[PDB]
Amino acid sequence: SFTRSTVDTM
Amino acid sequence: SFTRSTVDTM
Amino acid sequence: SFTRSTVDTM
Amino acid sequence: TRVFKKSSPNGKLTVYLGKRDFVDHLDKVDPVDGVVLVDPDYLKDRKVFVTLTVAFRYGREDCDVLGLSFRKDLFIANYQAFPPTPNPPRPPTRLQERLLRKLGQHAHPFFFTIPQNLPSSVTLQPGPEDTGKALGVDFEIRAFVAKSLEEKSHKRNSVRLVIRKVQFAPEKPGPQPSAETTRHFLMSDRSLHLEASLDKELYYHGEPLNVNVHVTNNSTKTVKKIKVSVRQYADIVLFSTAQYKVPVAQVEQDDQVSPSSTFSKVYTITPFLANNREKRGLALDGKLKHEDTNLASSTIVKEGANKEVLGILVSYRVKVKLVVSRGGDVSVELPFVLMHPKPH
Amino acid sequence: TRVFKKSSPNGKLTVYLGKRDFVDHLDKVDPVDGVVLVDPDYLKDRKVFVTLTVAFRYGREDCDVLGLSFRKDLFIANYQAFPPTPNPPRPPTRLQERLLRKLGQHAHPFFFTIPQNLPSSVTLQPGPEDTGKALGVDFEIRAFVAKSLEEKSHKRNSVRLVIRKVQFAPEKPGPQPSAETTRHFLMSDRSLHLEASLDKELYYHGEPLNVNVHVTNNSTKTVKKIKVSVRQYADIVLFSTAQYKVPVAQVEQDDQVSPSSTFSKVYTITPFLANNREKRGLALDGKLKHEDTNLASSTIVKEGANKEVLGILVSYRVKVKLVVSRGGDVSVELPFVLMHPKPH
Amino acid sequence: TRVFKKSSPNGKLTVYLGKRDFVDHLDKVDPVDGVVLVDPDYLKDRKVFVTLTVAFRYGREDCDVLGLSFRKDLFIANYQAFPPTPNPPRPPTRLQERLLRKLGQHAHPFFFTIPQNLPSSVTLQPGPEDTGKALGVDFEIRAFVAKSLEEKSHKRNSVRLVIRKVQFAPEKPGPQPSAETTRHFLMSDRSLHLEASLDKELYYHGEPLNVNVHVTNNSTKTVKKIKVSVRQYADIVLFSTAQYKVPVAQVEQDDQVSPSSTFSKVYTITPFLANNREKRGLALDGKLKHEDTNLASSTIVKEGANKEVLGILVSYRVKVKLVVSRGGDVSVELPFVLMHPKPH
Repeated sequence: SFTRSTVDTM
Repeated sequence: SFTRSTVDTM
Repeated sequence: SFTRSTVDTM
Repeated sequence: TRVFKKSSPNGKLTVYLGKRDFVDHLDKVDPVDGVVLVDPDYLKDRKVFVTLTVAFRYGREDCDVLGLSFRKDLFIANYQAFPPTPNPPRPPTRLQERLLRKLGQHAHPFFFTIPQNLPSSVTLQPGPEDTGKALGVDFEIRAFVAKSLEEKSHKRNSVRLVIRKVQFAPEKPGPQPSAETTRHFLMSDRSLHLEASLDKELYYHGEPLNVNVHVTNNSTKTVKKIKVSVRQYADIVLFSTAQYKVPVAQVEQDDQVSPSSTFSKVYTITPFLANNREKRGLALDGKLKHEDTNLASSTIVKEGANKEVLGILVSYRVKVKLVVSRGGDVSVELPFVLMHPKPH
Repeated sequence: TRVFKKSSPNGKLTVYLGKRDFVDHLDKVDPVDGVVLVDPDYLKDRKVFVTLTVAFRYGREDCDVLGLSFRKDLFIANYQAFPPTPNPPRPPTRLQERLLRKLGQHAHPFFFTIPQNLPSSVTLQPGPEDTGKALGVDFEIRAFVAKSLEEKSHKRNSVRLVIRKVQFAPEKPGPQPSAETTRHFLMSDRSLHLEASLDKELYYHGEPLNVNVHVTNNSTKTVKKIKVSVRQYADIVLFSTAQYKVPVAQVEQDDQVSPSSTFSKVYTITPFLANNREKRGLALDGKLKHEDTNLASSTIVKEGANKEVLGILVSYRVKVKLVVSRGGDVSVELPFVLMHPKPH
Repeated sequence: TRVFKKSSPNGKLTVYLGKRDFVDHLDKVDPVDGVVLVDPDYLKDRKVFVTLTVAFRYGREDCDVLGLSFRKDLFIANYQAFPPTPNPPRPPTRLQERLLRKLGQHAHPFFFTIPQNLPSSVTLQPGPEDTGKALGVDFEIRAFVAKSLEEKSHKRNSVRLVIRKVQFAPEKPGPQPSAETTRHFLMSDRSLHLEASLDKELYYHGEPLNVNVHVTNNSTKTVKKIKVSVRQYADIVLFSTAQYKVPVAQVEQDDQVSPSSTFSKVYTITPFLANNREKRGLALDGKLKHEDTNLASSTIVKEGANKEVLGILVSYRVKVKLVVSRGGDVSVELPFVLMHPKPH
């Protein structure tokens, strides 16, 4: 599909 | 010219 | 520019 | 028992070949063996050599008024026919011995080995807009007599003949080809399930393809039309990677798939050359001079992956397209092979 | 902040990238570092590798029915993602450590170094007469899992993502660009003096070019018209030297320069992409998928002259043409740079 | 006599050449010798070099708005003009010594040797449909001053001049060219005998070709028409083998040859450039800037067969075609040379 951003935590 | 078959003998 | 001939002397 | 032969235009130099076609068993190839017949009194100082070459040739050979082939020599081999060479490799062959019996002293046998990393004899379909023949990889045997290997070629001396190399289908069936694809919506959990399957992985030319397609349209959109096609892929590699793909057979059905419904059907598609007499770029099996043939047989790569990028590689695939309303079109693909069976 | 990620179509293999763009400081480049996330139970016998490649690609990728790119591989690099490799090079990075904290055991970092002798990401403008996209050098990251490096690629296994490499303007201004040209007659001592100068040597996109031109027409001929233009030069080098130059901006003034007179003026010329939406062969900055951008940024060569002929090189020049009566037209040229400043 | 010279656009750097054309005697070539004149105070830190290069150039050089030559560098040579080099190779030449006498201290001689495996200066005829000049192999001398060999070229510093290399006819006549061809019927013993001969094997431009053709039509078919033509063959070899052949002169006679009859005649054919001002692909002799010339002189290969495939090779042949009724057309071919004689 396409791209996506996500969590980083800490 | 072209190709041709021929004898085999024996 | 272009070419040119010149002197030879001696 | 019969035996082909070709002679020089002067009628003095003649070569005999027992076979015109050769095959490979994925591990070994039939050696090219023959005998050249000539009386040494005609030359009395020169030497006779026979050469094997494979080239990427374009256009025709009948003195066409146009730039001819980009003559790339993929591989060239040379053998010293005269003066006589030692016994190898390794012995004389049976047919060469029989021909030496038939003729006598003036019979000179030669031996050749074809490396396993060679392409198959294929020829691209010429276009009506263009002139003459088209590009294609071909095999050629050349025998000539000269004092030196680099001597100028002569029409009267040199003789040119064309041979072919083809593969045949293995008797071991492979895994069953099948494919599936599930596409959901942007937000809702509803999806679109489709599955495609074929009866076998290896078919024969002229035998219909009974593609089995099942559609589970448990969604809200309505599929307008359905398109089923088979695509031909031709890899062109000389010094750069290229691939020219052209559709060959297309079938369309005016079937509507209602939302929240399951629909499965089997459709028939048949590849044939009659409808594509004008489509440029089509790949065809190697011909002798200009004779027509079927579609290009799918050549199978050997077990070793190596490189084998020294010519033209061909493969076939099948694609089914679903025309979904307001966009969202989804298509699935499946590769398969199609080439001639083994004769007797 | 945020972290980009891409996943396999099957949803089992996922790769994480912290950056999408990279820059070079004329002496070092930002290393490409990331972590691949996958559960080994899915493969349980294969090995995971990630590959960096740069290619000279042509056309599009959406299954267009035409011969695709002449796929020349300028440079290819490979790294063994799984099974785990030793510590180098040299340590794990900070962001990779943070991501390993976030995920845990199934996080596998990889490291890469970009050689300094690489071109910049550029893309030629496609022509309306042609189909699909056009030729252009692009960067690409490819991660896949297989038992062997030469194993057949799989759509479900392999994942493809696109990255970009761009340069930024140095903060040190260069020498002032100026030019002059004096042309006399065939016999008479009278001459024609012209001088051109610019405010600076480095500008910014969208900022007008205030060219300062002075004409000393102490001659007998009359200059009919004056033409000022900027020329774009694009060096194409794959195995042969080539250069495709196309004008981008032209301005003309209906000014007459009388004989034995001095005339100096400052003119404004602005390069922009709006008026050249159809001009084929125009060079543009590297795009992500199909998004529009400005004109191709002028890439500056490193201090070392070396060769660097491994792709596309771009430069800009300005030319002013004088339309002299009864022939004798004289034009002046001047090079300059034009590319993006350094952000924060 | 006179001595040619060329100067830099700035007027500070000037080079002197004693000859513009050079010839090869099939075993040695006239060395390229000259003197560069410059006052070192202008540079005071740089170094002067002169370079010999041969390239396969296409198009023109007057800033045409189009992709220019595929600049393939067939061979490049460099010499250190300044600082002064040792005496070789081997001594200074006579003309260089005379010029050093004429000028004095600021005269710096240079020496060059042309390898024997180089092509001849030829230029293809540009087509009216195309723009600018056309493709062609050319010689070029380049002198420039810089601190390093890889320094950026400057218009004011570098100077470019064009030279030519041509061959001349040997004084030894060769064997008499003649040809024959006998074609029989499919079943009957009746045949068709034809013989062609020429007065000599080497001719001169503008001199008519008196081809002597004899036809022995002791057959049953009737020859409708007779066609006599001369074909020009141009071998193009850069990395692939190519050959672009275009007819140049054609003559047709409405003569009927009755069956069972013998007919012999001599016909006149003259190659000339007037009628082929528009035929694209024609090969012409090397020009200076744009001046017209005669047809491309037939270059003769050296005694050594070697390879010599590094450019354009040209040859000429004559063909006579017989228009036989109900098919069975037979044509004969014959090669011959045509190029300029040796002047005094």
